[PDB]
Amino acid sequence: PQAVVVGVMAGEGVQIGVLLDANAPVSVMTDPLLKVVNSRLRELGEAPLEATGRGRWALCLVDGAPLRATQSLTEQDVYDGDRLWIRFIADTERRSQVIEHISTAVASDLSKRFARIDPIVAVQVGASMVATGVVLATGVLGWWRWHHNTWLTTIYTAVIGVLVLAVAMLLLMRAKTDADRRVADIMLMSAIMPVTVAAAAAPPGPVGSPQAVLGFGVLTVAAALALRFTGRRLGIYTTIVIIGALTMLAALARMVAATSAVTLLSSLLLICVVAYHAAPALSRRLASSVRDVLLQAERARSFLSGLLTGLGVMVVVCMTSLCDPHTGQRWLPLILAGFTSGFLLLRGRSYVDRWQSITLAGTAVIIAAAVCVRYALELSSPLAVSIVAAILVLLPAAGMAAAAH
Amino acid sequence: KVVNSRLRELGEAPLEATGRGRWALCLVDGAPLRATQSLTEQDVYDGDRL
Amino acid sequence: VSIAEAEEFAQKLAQWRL
Repeated sequence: PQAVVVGVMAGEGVQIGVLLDANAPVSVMTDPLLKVVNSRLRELGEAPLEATGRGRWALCLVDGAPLRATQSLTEQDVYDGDRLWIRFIADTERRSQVIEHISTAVASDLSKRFARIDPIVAVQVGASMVATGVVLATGVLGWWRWHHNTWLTTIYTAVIGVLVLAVAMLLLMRAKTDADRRVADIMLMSAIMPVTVAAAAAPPGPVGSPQAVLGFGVLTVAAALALRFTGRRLGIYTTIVIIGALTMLAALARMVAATSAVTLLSSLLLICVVAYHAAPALSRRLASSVRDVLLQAERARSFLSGLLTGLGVMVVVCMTSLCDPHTGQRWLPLILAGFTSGFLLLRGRSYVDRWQSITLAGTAVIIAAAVCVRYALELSSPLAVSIVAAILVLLPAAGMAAAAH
Repeated sequence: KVVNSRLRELGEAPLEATGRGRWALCLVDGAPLRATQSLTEQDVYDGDRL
Repeated sequence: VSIAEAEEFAQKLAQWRL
């Protein structure tokens, strides 16, 4: 325990293994330590470390934070096998600047800390507004189809779908920089909605199961096609494909023959339960030497995040549709929802990613809250709401308290 | 001997260890100095730390 | 400056001569 071995990082990237005194204060070692790395660099034939103007030599963690000069290496949380970085930090001292006249003073100062609008951002705003505009247009046209079977909805939406996709193609080919790509992607993605309702609205007669088969089908196809030729925005497109696919299976079954919705909902729930365990494998198979490894790593990470999101959306819709405050053993789905939530609530810890872990943890909480709301709207009476309100506030309070306390 | 003698005057315990081995001078990285060569042969000058 | 800082600087300076 009298000494510790650690890796020290030096100029341009050489790592050197050294056995340091575990109890002397850190300020005592930086100078001779610098000599040793320079000696090895000089014998190795590399360029030694050098000072520049005014500054000092400091020893920091790989995060960059310097260690307190007066404390012992054992007094700090540094263990054998860790690594450190030796660095030069320049002097920041300079004269102070004053401006008397408050009008000029406020103008000069305020222009430094905040960013003004520019022509690059101006385009992304317009691009976002056009996307919002068409998703509203499809909404009113779709609402009209719900009361009328005439071709108008498909006729007018079809032309919009063609126009938005046409414009998107030119932007994609003309692109030059990351900013240009962002604008192009936002525009193309906006084409999926008008095209989707354009097909689903074509089959005559009242709306329902028969039209549903077309809608979720063309939707899944378009999302997959965009992902293939674009190869960007992986996570969101992946989510659309999953939710679209599972809905198409349910739509086709209900359209062909189904004894009850409960049967379909129960089937979907079981499919999702097994899908959670397959998700990491699916994500993993879906994916100068350094480029291949990092590309593989980030591509893989993205697919899992999207895959988890798709499953989370389906279970809450299915689960909340299965439970009921009046039908039979009212308590059976309530406790079943609890057991189903427990698995998700506990398993979230197995993944290192922050957003992946948070989405899993969040998926369980929303189901419990949603179930209570359903049981509060229907079977409405002072006892029902009084119980639900107390439950909803105590529920998360206990969860955070158990973790923080 | 003089270091242990001085340590006792400071009230600190003398240098002591157990097991097969030996006592020697080392650099900040733990590398021991050469036992058969002069400090003038090695790169040692006034104010160095060991 | 502290006593430690003074001796640290003094040791660095002690290495050189005309």
